[PDB]
Amino acid sequence: MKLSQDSSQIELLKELMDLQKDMVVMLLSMLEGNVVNGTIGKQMVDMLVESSNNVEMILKFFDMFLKLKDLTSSDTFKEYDPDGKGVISKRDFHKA
Repeated sequence: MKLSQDSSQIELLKELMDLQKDMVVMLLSMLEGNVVNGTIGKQMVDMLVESSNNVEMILKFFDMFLKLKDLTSSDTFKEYDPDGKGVISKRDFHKA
């Protein structure tokens, strides 16, 4: 949330997202031999419910940024300003 409010930190944001992807694939590699009532699943749901707030924030972030690829270039925004490379007055974008 902090690195997205201002520019000149897109490299830091990209490296942080890469680290997050590596962390999630690491903690996902812990379940490739899972059982319906294994201990690793209990430990993982425990560490999830102990930090429900932060994972909820990142889930809201991902949902907000995934509901944008389709909300824009599907109905009206693609034909709002058909000039060339993307130009928007940032006021029609708000109402869109």
